[PDB]
Amino acid sequence: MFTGLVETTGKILEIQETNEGRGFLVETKWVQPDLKLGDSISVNGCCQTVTEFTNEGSRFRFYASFKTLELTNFKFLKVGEEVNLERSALPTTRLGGHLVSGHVDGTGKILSKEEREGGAVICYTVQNDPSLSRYIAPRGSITVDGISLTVVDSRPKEFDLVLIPETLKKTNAKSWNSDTILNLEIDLVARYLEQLLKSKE
Amino acid sequence: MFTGLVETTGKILEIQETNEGRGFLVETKWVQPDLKLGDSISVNGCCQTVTEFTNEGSRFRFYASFKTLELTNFKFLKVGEEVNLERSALPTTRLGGHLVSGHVDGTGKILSKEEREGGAVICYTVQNDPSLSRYIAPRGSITVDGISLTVVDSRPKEFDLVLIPETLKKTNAKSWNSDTILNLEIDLVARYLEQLLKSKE
Amino acid sequence: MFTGLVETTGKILEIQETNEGRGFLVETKWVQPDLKLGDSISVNGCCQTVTEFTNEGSRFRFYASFKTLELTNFKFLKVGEEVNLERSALPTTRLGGHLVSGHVDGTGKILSKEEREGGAVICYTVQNDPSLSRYIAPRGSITVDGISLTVVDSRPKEFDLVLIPETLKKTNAKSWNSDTILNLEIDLVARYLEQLLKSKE
Repeated sequence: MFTGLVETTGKILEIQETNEGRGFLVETKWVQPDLKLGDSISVNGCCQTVTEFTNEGSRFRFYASFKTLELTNFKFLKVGEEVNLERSALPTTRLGGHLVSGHVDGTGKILSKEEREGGAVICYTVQNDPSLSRYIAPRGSITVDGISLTVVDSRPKEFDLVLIPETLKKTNAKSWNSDTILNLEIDLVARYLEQLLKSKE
Repeated sequence: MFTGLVETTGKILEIQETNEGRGFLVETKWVQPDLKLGDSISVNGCCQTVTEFTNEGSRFRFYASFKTLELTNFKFLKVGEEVNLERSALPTTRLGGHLVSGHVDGTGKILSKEEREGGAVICYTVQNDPSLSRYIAPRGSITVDGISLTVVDSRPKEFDLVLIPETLKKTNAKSWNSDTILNLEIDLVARYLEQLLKSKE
Repeated sequence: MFTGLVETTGKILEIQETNEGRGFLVETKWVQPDLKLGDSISVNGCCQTVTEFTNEGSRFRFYASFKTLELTNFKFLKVGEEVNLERSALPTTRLGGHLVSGHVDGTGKILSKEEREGGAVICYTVQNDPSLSRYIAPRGSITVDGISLTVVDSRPKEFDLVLIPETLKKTNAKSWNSDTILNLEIDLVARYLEQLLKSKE
């Protein structure tokens, strides 16, 4: 369970191919580093489980199945690459952010960029499998490389985003260009709503 | 209040039957054992209250009402069963599962088992009361014997699961077979959403 | 925060009218008092701050605004009334109820009591402003006079509760009858979910 509000980023240091997937070592500076062997982390919007930590979390390793490699943008991660981090949410009477599973529903490539109001707002357009189009509502939410964002408009086969760079500098969004590929988690809320309707007949 | 993230398991040592229902003695190794008389614990997804503890919880007793016997799989617990444990969350508890009440909604029988990728994923199908079908969204969450899980697909009156072996070995799931009954808690989120719609129309 | 798990109760000893509201003196013996000038406390589900303490904690005073008098059942408190107490959580407090702000949303009148299965379950029905109906989901949570409880069934007018006598003896619920006024804190979760929905409209 996550809010899709990225705490910080980390640098991929190391990658071991193995007979059942890829083995990532990552470095970062957490606020109040609490990492425990086992606890969950949304790496670019993708929940991964901690198999080791090397400095009460300052470094930590996780392991991605061949499947998580085909499901997500993880296939393309290179040593050194900056990555979005969010630990599972804590109990708090102040609930903020969105409802984020950290379960990638497929991927999307950047089609267009634009800088309206002279670099106050960045206008991305992103390709989506049309099976997802149903879950992607204008003025609705979505979680892109683990960054919770509001869809501005959606078409079949694409949708539009706008960002304040008060997100772009504090995340991996800095290095979004060309088509450089994004993990998409559609709004769970939508999935649940849809299910309540189906079950009425 | 729980996150459906199993801390450890414990061995049922002993079973009484009394004016306060059948009486379970359990042994386990907690990290930082904090057990107080009256604290809550989700025993295979079922909140139970501590009536006694030794060595601050290394062993502890609780009592299940004849009602919680009718509500849950507790009738089928045998001495020496390993069972799934989770203490109520702390303010410093990563909510690595989702929102879990520890209030069993219903039970479910395993219909099918299957070992894809040579036994690297176990593929369960599980029967549910159709009252619940509407709360069980594909790619949505659910709490099975207190284990927070993502539903893979759902039908009216059944749903599909897949387990990474790390989950199977770390929980009671290893011993899930045809004759197993499972405690089912549907996502609170769904129940709340449903209520906002009923009253918003 | 709080978890809507009542530690103990106290007896109102004294009530001073003041230029600001009513001034309550309360007594109790609770385990390991670290009660400090300033700490927060949910008095029948209502966060109040301690302005004084006597005899190493045994007694403590707090002050309720005319607003908290109109908002809550505090208007009805008489000298010698038993009151539900819960200290704000520490990092080592187990959250045995749910997520509780201690910020009263409304009050509710008891309509019906009933003692089914020979007095082993008490069946309360409670009137709520229909403003709240949408937050009150069957099999959902709620905080009634600071007691965390699961709603059994809910209508737009009313909702149903069921209680163990163990709860009634250990809280102020003993003194719930037809026409008792109760402090209602609806589940935050619902309020937050409602916000995710409204943003998609």
